[PDB]
Amino acid sequence: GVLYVGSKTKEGVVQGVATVAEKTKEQVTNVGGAVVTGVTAVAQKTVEGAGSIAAATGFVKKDQ
Amino acid sequence: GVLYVGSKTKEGVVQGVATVAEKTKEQVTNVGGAVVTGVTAVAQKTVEGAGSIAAATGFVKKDQ
Amino acid sequence: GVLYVGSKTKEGVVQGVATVAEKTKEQVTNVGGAVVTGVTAVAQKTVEGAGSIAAATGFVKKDQ
Amino acid sequence: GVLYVGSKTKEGVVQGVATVAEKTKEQVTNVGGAVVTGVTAVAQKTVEGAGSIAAATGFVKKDQ
Amino acid sequence: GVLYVGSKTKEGVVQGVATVAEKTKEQVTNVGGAVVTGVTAVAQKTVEGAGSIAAATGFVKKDQ
Repeated sequence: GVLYVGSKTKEGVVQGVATVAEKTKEQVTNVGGAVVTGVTAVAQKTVEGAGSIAAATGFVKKDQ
Repeated sequence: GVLYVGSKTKEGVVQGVATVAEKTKEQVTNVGGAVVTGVTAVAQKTVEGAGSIAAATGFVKKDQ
Repeated sequence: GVLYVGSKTKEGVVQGVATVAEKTKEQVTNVGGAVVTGVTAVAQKTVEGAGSIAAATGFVKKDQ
Repeated sequence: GVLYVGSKTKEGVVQGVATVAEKTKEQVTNVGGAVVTGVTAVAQKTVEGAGSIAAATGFVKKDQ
Repeated sequence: GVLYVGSKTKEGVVQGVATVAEKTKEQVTNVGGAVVTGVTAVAQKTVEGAGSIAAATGFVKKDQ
């Protein structure tokens, strides 16, 4: 039982992200891997689950 | 039981993302991998599931 | 049981994304992989499922 | 039982991130690994699950 | 039982992060590892789970 009366609520939010990126001559060599060089904003209220993965950035998974 | 009376609620939201990117001469060489160099905004309220993956950016999965 | 009376709610939304990208001479060489260099906005309310994948960007999956 | 009467609450939020990055000549060589050199904002209200992973950035998992 | 009457509460939030980074000639060589050189903001209200990992940055896990 959850009751909101005349309230304001922010749950799991990204409000404001501002990025200025100036880059000259980048080179990326990736063999069998993961490379992230950008801007990533992830907002989630509820994630439920055994062994679950939520908000993974630059992730290499090789479970045996 | 969930009841909202005269309320304002933001749940799982990305509001404002502003990016300026100036790049001269990038080269990307990727063999059997994942490379992310952009802008990614992901907003999700509810994700449910065993072994579930939600909001994966630049992800290499090779489970055996 | 979910009841909204005179309320305002935002659930799983991306509101505003603004990107300026100036790029001279990019070259992308990709062999058997995934490369993402754009702008990606994903908004989802509810995703349910075992082993489910939601909002995957730049994802290489080779499970055996 | 959770009741909010005339209240303002922020739960699991990233409000404001501002980054200025000037980079000349970066080169990234990655073999079977994970490299993250960007801007990552992750906001989540509730994550529940055995062995769960939430908000992983630059993560290499090779469990046997 | 949790009751908020006319209150203001911030729980699990990152408010303001400002970074200026000027870098000339960085090179990153990573073999079977994890390297993080960016800006990472993670805000989470509640994470529950045995053996759970939340807010891992630059993490190598090879449990046997």
